[PDB]
Amino acid sequence: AEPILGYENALAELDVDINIDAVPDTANLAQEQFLQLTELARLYGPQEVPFDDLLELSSMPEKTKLIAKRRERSEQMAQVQAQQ
Amino acid sequence: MALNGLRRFELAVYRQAWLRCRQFWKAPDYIRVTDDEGAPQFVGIN
Amino acid sequence: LANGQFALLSSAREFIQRIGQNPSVLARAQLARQQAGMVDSAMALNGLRRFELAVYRQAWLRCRQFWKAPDYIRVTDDEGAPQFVGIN
Amino acid sequence: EMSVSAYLDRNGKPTCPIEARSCYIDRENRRYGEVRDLRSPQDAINKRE
Amino acid sequence: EMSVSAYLDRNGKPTCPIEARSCYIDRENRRYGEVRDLRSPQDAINKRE
Amino acid sequence: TMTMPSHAQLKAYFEEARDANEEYRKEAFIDRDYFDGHQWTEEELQKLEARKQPATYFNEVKLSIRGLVGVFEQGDSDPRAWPRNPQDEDSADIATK
Amino acid sequence: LEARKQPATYFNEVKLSIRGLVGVFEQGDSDPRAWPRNPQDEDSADIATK
Repeated sequence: AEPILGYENALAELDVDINIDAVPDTANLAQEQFLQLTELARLYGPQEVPFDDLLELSSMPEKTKLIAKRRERSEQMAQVQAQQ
Repeated sequence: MALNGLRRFELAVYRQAWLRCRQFWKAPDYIRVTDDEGAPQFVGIN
Repeated sequence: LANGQFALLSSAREFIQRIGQNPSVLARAQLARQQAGMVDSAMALNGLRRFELAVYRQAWLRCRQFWKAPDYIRVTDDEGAPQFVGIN
Repeated sequence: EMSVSAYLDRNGKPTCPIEARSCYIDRENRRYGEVRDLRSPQDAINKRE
Repeated sequence: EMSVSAYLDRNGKPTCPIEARSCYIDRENRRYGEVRDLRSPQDAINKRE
Repeated sequence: TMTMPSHAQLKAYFEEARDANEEYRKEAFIDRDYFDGHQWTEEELQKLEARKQPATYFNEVKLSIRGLVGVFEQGDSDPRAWPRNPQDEDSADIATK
Repeated sequence: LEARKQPATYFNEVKLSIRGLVGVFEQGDSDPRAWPRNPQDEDSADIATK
């Protein structure tokens, strides 16, 4: 529509809804995402924060060659617990 | 003072750097950096 | 005027230990050296780290344009490795 | 070369990209730092030695 | 021998491989280190002895 | 309206900014070569040599700066954008990426 | 000093300030490492650190 507060995009501008600010250092944005999950998972526990959600966004060197050798074991076992 | 004055300079350049990576980056430049098709729809294009 | 000289050498045996001989050779229990000793050697020790990781950056540009496809397989030892670095 | 500045601003009008900041200011416009001090208490260690 | 440098860069154009770094710099271009200091407070221990 | 400035009122801008602000700009260079040695003037350094005396200095103003940059230099920061209200503003936080 | 028949003694207190300051850098060594900036097919291209 029209510019209402002189904002010609009305989706993402500096003043309203971005607010650039500093924060302490990390290596990538997945590791910063990892820190405020295990802090939050520690209060609840291992019931609702499982693997593939806390091992995947970790800071582990070789995990693509490890997340697929554990996903296969929960798939050749699910063929037992379905055909039985 | 003057150590929380230099932080105020440093985060006043990052503000001045989002104005330059907005008017020049078109739609296939956001996809190269963030690496997800369907990213420029969230920043006011398409 | 020799007791004026002993009190003027001992003013320079103490400054030479305070500007120079800080790098964890002064003898608290990991507080007068973990936040008080390693912050005076922060410049020019976090300046030499900046040189060292600026050569590793200059060394990935040389092991990219010269290593073809059967050279990544010899090092990492996995057939199917050069498909992840922009060839085949 | 001489032209209108190519870079815009948050209001839409063309502005400057140069940004800067000084430590302290004086009544008449001086821009001193931190080692403007520690000179009078440091010419009295070199000279009284 | 004399030729265009064989090594490339992150932009594609040929550049230099030599890389280096100095400790401190002066107003006129001096490259001193750490033991440029600890000489005036160290000729006053050898001489006052 | 008018035209663009043409080389006479452009040198007259550079020369007003050199005729003024030279009182501290010639003073800030004294502050520079005051923390890396050179704490003696050329008249005092000549007279010490006539007494055959060494010219000693105790550079105790590099210590006060080298540990004060090292506080800033350790606590570095990568940028970050905060969506002000989570009604379709966290989706527009690709900016911090 | 030799004309006064005096020994020429020195107290090398500037090797102490360097020998313990290299020894801090020399202990905290480092092997390199590459960090994929966003895990959408960029961790697979982290053969570079190997």
